[PDB]
Amino acid sequence: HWGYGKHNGPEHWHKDFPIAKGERQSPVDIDTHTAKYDPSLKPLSVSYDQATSLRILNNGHSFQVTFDDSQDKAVLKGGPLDGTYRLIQFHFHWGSLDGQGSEHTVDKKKYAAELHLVHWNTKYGDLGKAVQQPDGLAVLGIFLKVGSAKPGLQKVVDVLDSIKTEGKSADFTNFDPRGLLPESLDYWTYPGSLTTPPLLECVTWIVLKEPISVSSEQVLKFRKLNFNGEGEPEELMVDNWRPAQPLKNRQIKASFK
Ligand SMILES: NS(=O)(=O)c1nnc(-c2ccccc2Cl)s1
Ligand SMILES: [Zn+2]
Repeated sequence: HWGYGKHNGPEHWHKDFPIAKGERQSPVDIDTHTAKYDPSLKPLSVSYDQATSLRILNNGHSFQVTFDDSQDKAVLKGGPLDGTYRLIQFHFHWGSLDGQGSEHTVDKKKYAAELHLVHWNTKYGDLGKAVQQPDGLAVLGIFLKVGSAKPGLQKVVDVLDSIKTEGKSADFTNFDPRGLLPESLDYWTYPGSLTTPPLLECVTWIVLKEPISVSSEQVLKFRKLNFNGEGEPEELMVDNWRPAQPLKNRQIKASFK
């Protein structure tokens, strides 16, 4: 029932998911001046060399690329994290125009889109168990701005026409997510939540300072996807982002000066 429209969007979510008004909700505005540099923070460790992508899927709210998470093949650790987190999927949030689309904001600035690489803490055995724990997930967030193309994103955008509508999926093997990372792994981090229902407060957010650049043609292909299923009135999948939520009792830490 939930979505991003006037009658079922983010302002409505608390009715089915009361935690929407909780104490550690995401996304948030990252005030860069107030975020404190924490010299105790370690470099992020991103080990994606053995990543195995499986399928790409339009789930009615975004599109996602899903990985084999049955072994430690693609893992996140270090940074603010204790232990090892397995990559299960990545997806995007984007706007109807280039001046909006990201979920997190930086000094109130919105990016055209935001990439989320979702990982779960292996000590909990599976994603379903992990989301019920305050340190169950680590989501790596990467901003997208419009300019030069990102060659590593092209194999993704070229297949989107085959998953136009809700519930469509396709084989998507041998995709290398290293091709979506910016040069620097400098990051902000804070305790937060899933940004879609069920909005569980299970996420250590790690948001990279450096955005990746994608081309207008690449983002344009995102905007041709549909929220609706095949045979329903066509509603473009655009503006599938939750706005910034109250920071409340939280400190955002920076890994860099
Ligand atoms: N946008 S996000 O990465 O915070 C995210 N929000 N919800 C996610 C989710 C929802 C339902 C089941 C499993 C997952 Cl991983 S992932
Ligand atoms: Zn997301």
